[PDB]
Amino acid sequence: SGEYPTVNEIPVGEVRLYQIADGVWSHIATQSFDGAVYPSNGLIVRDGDELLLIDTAWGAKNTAALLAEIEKQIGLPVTRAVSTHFHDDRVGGVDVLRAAGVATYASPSTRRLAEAEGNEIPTHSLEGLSSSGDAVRFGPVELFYPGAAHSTDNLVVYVPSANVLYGGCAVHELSSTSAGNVADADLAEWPTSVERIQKHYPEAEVVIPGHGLPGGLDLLQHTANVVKAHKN
Ligand SMILES: C[C@@H](c1cccc2c(-c3ccc(CS(C)(=O)=O)c(F)c3)c(C(=O)O)[nH]c12)N1C(=O)CN(CCCCN)C1=O
Ligand SMILES: [Zn+2]
Ligand SMILES: [Zn+2]
Repeated sequence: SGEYPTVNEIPVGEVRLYQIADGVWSHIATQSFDGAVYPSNGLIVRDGDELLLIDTAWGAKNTAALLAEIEKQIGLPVTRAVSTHFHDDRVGGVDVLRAAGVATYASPSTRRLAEAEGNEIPTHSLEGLSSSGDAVRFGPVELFYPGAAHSTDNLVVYVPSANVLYGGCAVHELSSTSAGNVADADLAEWPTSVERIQKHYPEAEVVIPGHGLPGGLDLLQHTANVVKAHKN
């Protein structure tokens, strides 16, 4: 009823949307992995009379439900999707998207990692993102490669019309004490990568993590802190 959705308020097998700004929504879904349940976020950005999707809803059925929720709530066609790293919470559902006619994109790094992992593989490669600090435009967003963090391939997404920074899994929510699933992380580089985000997007007004509640710029420093404490 207006609060940011959580696993306790999303019915089984469903997806919820949350309005972030004019023409900007997050999507929230839940999934189980290794016998625990987790929420995860993605982004939807209006692109004229079409939509740009950032990240799947973590699974084929969740991603089908995401498409249905978008049709119900927004009613504009999703024409393109970008996955911000190779893990299943970002690419699981790309096959659903592709069969629905959505053009799916990721960096070449992400596409290689997804293929090697046995995860679903976005169709189109996003060049111009291979060095830390690189940025490219993609419809109504800027894509930015901050360096290795949660994963070596993680991208961040900025919506300049609204000053919305979608950090993806390189950014944690404020209530976190721990640094999430670090299996593929670079804990030593992660703070440097966060510093690059802070320097590039100093006017961000909303910061959205890959999992959990959006907030402000504090999520960036908080993430650096939790990562350093984990490494320690
Ligand atoms: C699919 C993905 C994955 C699964 C389960 C949980 C998470 C989490 C995660 C987020 C927040 C918290 C709460 S908190 C801040 O308080 O800790 C948490 F507890 C875990 C993250 C994330 O941090 O973004 N991602 C996860 N994922 C990986 O990321 C690495 N991996 C292993 C490789 C599998 C290859 N097929 C995996 O399955
Ligand atoms: Zn991940
Ligand atoms: Zn994640």
